[PDB]
Amino acid sequence: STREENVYMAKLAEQAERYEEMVEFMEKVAKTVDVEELTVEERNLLSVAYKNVIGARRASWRIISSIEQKEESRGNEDHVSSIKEYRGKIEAELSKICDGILNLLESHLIPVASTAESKVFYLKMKGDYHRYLAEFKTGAERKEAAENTLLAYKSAQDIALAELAPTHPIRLGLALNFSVFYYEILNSSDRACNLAKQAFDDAIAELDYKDSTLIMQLLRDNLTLWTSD
Amino acid sequence: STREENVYMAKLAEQAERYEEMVEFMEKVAKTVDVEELTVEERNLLSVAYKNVIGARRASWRIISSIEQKEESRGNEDHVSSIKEYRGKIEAELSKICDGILNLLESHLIPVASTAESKVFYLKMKGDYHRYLAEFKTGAERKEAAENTLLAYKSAQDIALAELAPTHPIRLGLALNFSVFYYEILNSSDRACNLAKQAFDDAIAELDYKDSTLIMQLLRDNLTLWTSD
Amino acid sequence: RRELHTLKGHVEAVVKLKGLDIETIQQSYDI
Amino acid sequence: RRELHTLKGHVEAVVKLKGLDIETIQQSYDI
Ligand SMILES: O=C(O)c1ccc(N2C(=O)c3[nH]nc(-c4ccccc4)c3[C@H]2c2ccc([N+](=O)[O-])cc2)cc1
Ligand SMILES: O=C(O)c1ccc(N2C(=O)c3[nH]nc(-c4ccccc4)c3[C@H]2c2ccc([N+](=O)[O-])cc2)cc1
Repeated sequence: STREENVYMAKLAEQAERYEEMVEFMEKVAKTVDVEELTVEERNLLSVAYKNVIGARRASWRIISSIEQKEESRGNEDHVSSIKEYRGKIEAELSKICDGILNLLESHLIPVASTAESKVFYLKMKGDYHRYLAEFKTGAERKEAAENTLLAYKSAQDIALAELAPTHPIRLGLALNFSVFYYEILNSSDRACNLAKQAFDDAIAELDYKDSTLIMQLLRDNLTLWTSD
Repeated sequence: STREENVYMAKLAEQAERYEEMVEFMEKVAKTVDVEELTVEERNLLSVAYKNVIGARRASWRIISSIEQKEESRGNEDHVSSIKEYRGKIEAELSKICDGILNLLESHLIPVASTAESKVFYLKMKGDYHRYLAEFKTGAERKEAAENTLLAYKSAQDIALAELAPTHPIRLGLALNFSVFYYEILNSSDRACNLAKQAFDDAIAELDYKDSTLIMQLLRDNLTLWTSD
Repeated sequence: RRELHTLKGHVEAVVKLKGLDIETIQQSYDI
Repeated sequence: RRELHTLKGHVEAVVKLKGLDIETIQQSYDI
């Protein structure tokens, strides 16, 4: 009956910066609760948790991959192959974490979403980890990602633009991640730049804090970077 | 015959910041080599490796333990016990890493030490990880640590003061760690402050770089902190 | 705060701190 | 460089960045 201990044991895991265990202290939260209306606290802990775990992998990935490019530039197959197989371990890890959150998000989190902002957050979250898959995948899984991502982000956008105010953090955060999805994954800078400014402008006319302020700055930084070379 | 691939696979593990695997990419280096004269490169990689792995645990430890104190200050046994058992996992991890490096240091590294500075480094290293044990242990193991530490550090000091110049990095680094050992573990601020200034002064008259310069600053910072409250 | 909240910031913080002379990876800001 | 090379520095960097109001742990500089 007391699932509040896992909320407490995850705050410790965060504080001690042991993120893979915080995920486990939060996997229990969703399951022991059964199918209940999940709170603002536990959601952010789950968000922070999986994001930090994945973040640590993607950081490792993007470094390893960039070392591999400076090695293909010299054509050292005996060096590149060992780099790639090590990347194979990281890519395998990444797959499992995404294949852990998504169906858990599918099973107990998306169906039990009540308010307007709750549905946007979880759908944006679904679109996120699907996009995280698209970063490294190649085959039929890669196409399925970009598809599942596009559908999830647009599904979230419809609720976000209508049900929530232009200055609401997640409405911009979704727009920010949606904006990267086009540029990074779909290789089309055009539709990316358009959505980026559009979400920015509507938030500006509204302005008239803290979390919202920061995201707008990321949008502006991306535009100035997407119009450089 | 080619153990150079593990030297290359550890530099990647460091670069990607996956430290527990770098240890494994270096455990192989010492063993596949058999009993050879270990280089400056591989030693520093082994040093950096185990130090970073342990560092990540001690950081977790000292945070968790400091949360436990603010909880005993309120007397919440249901909160403290869960903190302590989580600390039990970290303490168990710490034990194994030390019980991994030390006998490996004992088996293939201390006996095969040729030059003056090589023996100091490895003996200082032995004294280090023994001191790292003393941080959390309580029973007969705790006394054995402080003893094994004192013997290892003094054994290193004799070679350091005589065979190496006062401005040599490890001679000061040893002195720095030796200095903390007294204050932190043995609770006697007196013999700590004396060794700290003594190693500082002799390095000053010698002065007449980079790594050596930094360590002296740590010594001075410790004195000013050991004479405060 | 950029190296504290985004992947791009943390990546560029790590790559500069390690003295790795490899060419800068293309990346965008995301949460 | 103190939060980059010592345990004391990294601990004090993490504890301040997380907004944890617990009392400062006693520690000394070591490599
Ligand atoms: O991926 C991360 O490292 C991460 C995770 C959670 C956050 N969040 C916060 O710090 C925070 N403060 N308030 C909220 C919040 C909670 C419920 C509804 C709305 C805001 C959050 C979350 C947070 C902020 C922004 C976004 N976003 O629009 O991309 C998601 C989550 C920020 C970054
Ligand atoms: O615990 C750590 O994070 C760590 C590990 C290795 C180093 N080292 C270096 O960066 C470095 N550069 N040159 C040396 C070196 C190598 C062989 C002989 C002498 C110096 C190192 C090591 C290093 C520097 C200082 C000390 N020390 O006196 O405590 C030990 C190892 C510093 C910190």
